[PDB]
Amino acid sequence: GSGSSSPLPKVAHNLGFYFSPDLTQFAKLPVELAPHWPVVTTQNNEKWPDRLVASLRPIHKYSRACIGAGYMVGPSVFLGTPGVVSYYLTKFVKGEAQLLPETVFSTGRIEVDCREYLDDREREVAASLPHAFIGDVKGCHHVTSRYLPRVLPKESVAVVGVALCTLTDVYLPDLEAYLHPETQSKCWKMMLDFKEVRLMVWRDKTAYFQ
Amino acid sequence: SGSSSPLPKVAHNLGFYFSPDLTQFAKLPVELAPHWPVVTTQNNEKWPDRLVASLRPIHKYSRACIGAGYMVGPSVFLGTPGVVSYYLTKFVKGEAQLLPETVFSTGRIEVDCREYLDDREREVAASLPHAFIGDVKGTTVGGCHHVTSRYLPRVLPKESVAVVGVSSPGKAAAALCTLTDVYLPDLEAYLHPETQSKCWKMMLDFKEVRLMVWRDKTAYFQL
Ligand SMILES: [Cl-]
Repeated sequence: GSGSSSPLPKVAHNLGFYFSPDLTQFAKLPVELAPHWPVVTTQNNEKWPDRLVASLRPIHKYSRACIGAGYMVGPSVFLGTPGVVSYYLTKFVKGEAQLLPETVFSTGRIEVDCREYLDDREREVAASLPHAFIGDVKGCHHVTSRYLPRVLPKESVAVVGVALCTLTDVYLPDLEAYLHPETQSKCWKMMLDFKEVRLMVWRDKTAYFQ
Repeated sequence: SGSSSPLPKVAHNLGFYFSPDLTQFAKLPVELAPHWPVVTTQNNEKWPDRLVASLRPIHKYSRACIGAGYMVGPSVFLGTPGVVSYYLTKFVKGEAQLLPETVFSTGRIEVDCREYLDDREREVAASLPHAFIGDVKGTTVGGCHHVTSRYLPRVLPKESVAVVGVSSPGKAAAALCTLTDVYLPDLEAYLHPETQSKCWKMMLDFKEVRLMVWRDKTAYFQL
């Protein structure tokens, strides 16, 4: 085939997949060894009983649509498009597909140094929550933060979903429900790129990942 | 009987507290009504800032308040889904204003009626049991966000969005949780988001609120 969209490495790493016979963003594995080790791949090869398959279309009932996720096609990073499936993930363990958990996704903006809003809806959420992810601590920045300098030394930045700061590019409308407190200050447990993270939201709508 | 009138909170949310005639509001001398915003059932042109409650429309900008709790004299009555409880017409500086769209509280909090208004509401409650019925996980009670929910205390604040502690005696608690008595089918259109969570902006009793929905899990209002 011509190739498929595929996860940013963090997504597969957080699911416990590090090697690939075919995907350049992961550690190379000889294809001869893929039958005997878990691999992330775009080839739904039944000879590889432990595999995380990324595909353009579903391949099984348990295929997970990864919507608005950053992704890669060959060497190139693409930004998530809100409401559009970036890729499907199907996890096989000993030949059997497994139900994957729900999660929100990083958008790929960090990887390509994009500081722009994905759409007007995101812009409006930011405007309504001016103390969410702008380095306020009682720091954590969204890629769209008004206080992020143009030149960030990458070496010293901690990425949320895995320091100088912590950095996130989550589509803000996926977090909006969390960012207005029901009653009190709250520390949410949530899944981002299949990794458990903590989102701290103070009564004054100051918010950051821990 | 006579003219139905809003629950106090509806008028308060529009900036009206004084009334020359309505007992549920702060009494104002009629001679001062030309100088204060007044909620009233009298469409008196001498009171240029006034919120007129009427049984029938009085202007093109009269807003039908459908299914809202209401008062006639000192008695509070439940709203009936799909039936107009009263009309509201807001005048600022003598000119009728367009009122925005809103959902309405049903009067259940004020009379302490904790029953479903009909089978349709019961059914909506059952479609999101965490949100509207409530449940217990360990020492934590989740999702008691309606006047019909479990684990509620005996005194509920008379508010559009009430804040309350909830208890499963000897088992679980939650210190603060928001609660309304809105007719749950009014929210149906907001309860099936494509996304795993969504924040809707809307009005409840003319107060700007947000409805947070988590797909197939929970929903609650926030001020
Ligand atoms: Cl909840």
